[PDB]
Amino acid sequence: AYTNSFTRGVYYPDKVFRSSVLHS
Amino acid sequence: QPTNVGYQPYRVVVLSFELLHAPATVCGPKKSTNLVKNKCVNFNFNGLT
Ligand SMILES: *[C@@H]1O[C@H](CO)[C@@H](O)[C@H](O)[C@H]1NC(C)=O
Repeated sequence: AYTNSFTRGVYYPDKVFRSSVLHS
Repeated sequence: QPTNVGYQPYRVVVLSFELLHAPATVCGPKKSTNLVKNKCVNFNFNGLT
C-alpha cells in the first residue's frame, strides 16, 4: 500500500527564533 | 610499571565543549545581577557577550 508523501517529514533543526525569513 | 617516563603511565583527559542552538548548561562561577532595561548595557548572558 502506497502514496505520494506530499510536503511532510520536516522537523526543527535548531532552537533559534528566526522569523519572517526564507533561510536555507 | 615505575620500572619502565617513556614507557610509564600518563593520565589523559580531553575536555570537549559545545555551543549548540540550545540554552547553555555547563556554567562558570560568575555572579548574576539585575536586568537594566532601556539603558545601554554591556552584557554577558552565559558567555554570549
Ligand atoms: C510507488 O513505487 C512502486 C514501484 O516501486 C509503484 O508500483 C507504485 O505505483 C508507486 N506508488 C506511488 C503512490 O507513487
